[PDB]
Amino acid sequence: LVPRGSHMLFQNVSIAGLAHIDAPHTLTSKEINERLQPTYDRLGIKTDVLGDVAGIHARRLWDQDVQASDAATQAARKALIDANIGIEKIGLLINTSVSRDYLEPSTASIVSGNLGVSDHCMTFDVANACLAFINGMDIAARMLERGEIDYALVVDGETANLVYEKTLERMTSPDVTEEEFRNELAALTLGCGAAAMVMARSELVPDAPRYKGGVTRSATEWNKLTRLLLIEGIKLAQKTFVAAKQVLGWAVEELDQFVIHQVSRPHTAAFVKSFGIDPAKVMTIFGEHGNIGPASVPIVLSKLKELGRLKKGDRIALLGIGSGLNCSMAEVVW
Amino acid sequence: LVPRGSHMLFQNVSIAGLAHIDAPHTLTSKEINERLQPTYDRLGIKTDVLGDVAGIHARRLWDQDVQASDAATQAARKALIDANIGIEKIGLLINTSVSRDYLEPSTASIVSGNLGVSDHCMTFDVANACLAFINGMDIAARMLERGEIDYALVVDGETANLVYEKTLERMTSPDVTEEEFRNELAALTLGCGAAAMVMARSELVPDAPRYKGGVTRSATEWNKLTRLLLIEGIKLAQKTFVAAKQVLGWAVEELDQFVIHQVSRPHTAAFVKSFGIDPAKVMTIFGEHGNIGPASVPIVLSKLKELGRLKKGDRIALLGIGSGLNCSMAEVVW
Ligand SMILES: C/C=C/C/C=C/CCC(=O)[C@@H](O)CC(N)=O
Ligand SMILES: C/C=C/C/C=C/CCC(=O)[C@@H](O)CC(N)=O
Ligand SMILES: [Mn+2]
Ligand SMILES: [Mn+2]
Ligand SMILES: [Mn+2]
Ligand SMILES: [Mn+2]
Ligand SMILES: [Xe]
Ligand SMILES: [Xe]
Ligand SMILES: [Xe]
Ligand SMILES: [Xe]
Repeated sequence: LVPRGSHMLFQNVSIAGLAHIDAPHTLTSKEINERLQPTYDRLGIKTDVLGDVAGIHARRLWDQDVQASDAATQAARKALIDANIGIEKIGLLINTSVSRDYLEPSTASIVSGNLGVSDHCMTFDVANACLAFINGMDIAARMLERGEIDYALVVDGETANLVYEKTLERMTSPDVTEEEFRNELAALTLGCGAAAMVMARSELVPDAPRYKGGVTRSATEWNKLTRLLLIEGIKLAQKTFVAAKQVLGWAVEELDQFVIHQVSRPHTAAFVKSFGIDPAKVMTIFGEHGNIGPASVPIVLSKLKELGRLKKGDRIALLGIGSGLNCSMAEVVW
Repeated sequence: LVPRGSHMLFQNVSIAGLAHIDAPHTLTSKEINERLQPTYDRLGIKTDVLGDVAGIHARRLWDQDVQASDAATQAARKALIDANIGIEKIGLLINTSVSRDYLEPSTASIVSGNLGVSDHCMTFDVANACLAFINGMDIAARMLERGEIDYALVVDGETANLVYEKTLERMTSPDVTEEEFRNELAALTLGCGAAAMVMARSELVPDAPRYKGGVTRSATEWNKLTRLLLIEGIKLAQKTFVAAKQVLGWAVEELDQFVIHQVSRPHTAAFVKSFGIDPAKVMTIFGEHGNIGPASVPIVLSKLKELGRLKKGDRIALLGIGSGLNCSMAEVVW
């Protein structure tokens, strides 16, 4: 009768498989600047905003015209192998990427068709900026927990190639301001990549990592969004951390890893300081891969696994602040 | 221990409120043709494809530059009034429209900000072509059923104005084929409008309509998709109807209303004939409103309510065939 935080946690949802794809083509910030230099000089800016402001030394791009669905498909094939199961076991496939093939059909239906899902497989896309992979995990988790399905795929492929092309062109244009130039530099922190996760009812995969679920808080009053964005973002994260304490029983020091979506080096710096987090428990790929949007979290989790910096029983925080503003925080126990 | 179809149905999820918005501006197919006539003649086509092929006499457009989020917001305000509850009760807001304000943030976060949702309110978009409102209902239903929330908004605003403008321009172009002209005529069956639904835990709204849930089947092998589309669509719907029999206990004759997404008059005709459905139990707005995409189903349900052609105990089938291909069928008991 009496509600407790732990009541809303999932008891029988696990991570059966997990994979990521690193996009092959390394584009250094060194090169981008060589191309921007006549516009840096021309604008009188001695600031390497990319290398030691945003703190990005390189990002990965695709080598060819890879569609979001292609990248998600490749990651999904890898995750199925990791889980050691055939596509026929999948009852749900959710796509969570920002990158999108078409207006319709859903990117999820395209990935599903590529993989050869059965006619029982439910598919749809979830869109929520940088937090959507966590949303997709949670949505799949509720179907698993309820027993509507036994296995689910959550996939996310991101391509920034066209953005980089369109963006590099507008910033080397003659009639471009220092405002625009700055307003567009942000696109140049984005990276390509993909990730997929197979989730399953725990009894089908004894001893697999457990997904407990998590909490979300929002500040949609700020959906219009600068230092203001960092300040409101941190304030939202503070209140989300209170919710996490109330549901997950989180204390910053009892967590073993923080898998955090990253916007820039100084953003992550401000967050880590605000919460008193030990920076050693925060793996970062932003410096060499840039911001891979909603794929960032599972890619980092996947890299931790393969490295392999994870041990059974480890408490792993998954979190991010997304446009909205929204903030989500969820726990995996390895 | 032993699974039964009825087990996966929701027992404590109801529809607390429901509203629709009719877009104000009537554009008759008469007018569109007056503008297309020099291209009909020029192409030697005596075929009024719109009026007595697709069977659309008129569709509604917006009078001004209405964004999806604006239309969804207006419908949501109306649904809250219908449910007699303040926005502060809402723990989840899902947007399901095809029309989309920006790449980010989600359209849902924009609507939420407009309405003034509390910081506890979770938001995200679901994208799945014409079936997404049903997906959003189901996603909200699982959170309600589980007790994670007490009230949810599912909203959907559609705007076709720009499509109609871009489309009318390409079909009155000199160098346009009869193929292209036909390949684009389809955009001219789309209409504008909006709908929103407040869902709630049944005990909070005794005697409100009950949402039971439903089933989905897919044929993602056909995600590339003509008479072929109709044939595969009907075949998919046949198998989805078997699933509905197995879960919902559906027999065509025991249903009181069929709320069906509509692509065109001959499409709906073929469907109704294939299933032996009494056409009198199928309200249609396509002739005067066109195809409002994923908003079509809740708009028709909302019009049935206000008319009011619904009585307590009525078994109401919600269904559609969407790009993917996917097909979903769910039941509401009024
Ligand atoms: C630590 C403070 C964070 C400020 C918030 C920035 C928004 C981040 C982005 O714009 C993208 O990286 C992802 C997103 N918005 O969902
Ligand atoms: C009855 C047979 C239906 C054929 C399927 C057509 C696809 C319909 C559409 O293209 C849109 O109206 C909605 C959608 N695809 O989700
Ligand atoms: Mn290369
Ligand atoms: Mn373990
Ligand atoms: Mn008008
Ligand atoms: Mn009743
Ligand atoms: Xe895993
Ligand atoms: Xe945290
Ligand atoms: Xe209702
Ligand atoms: Xe049906």
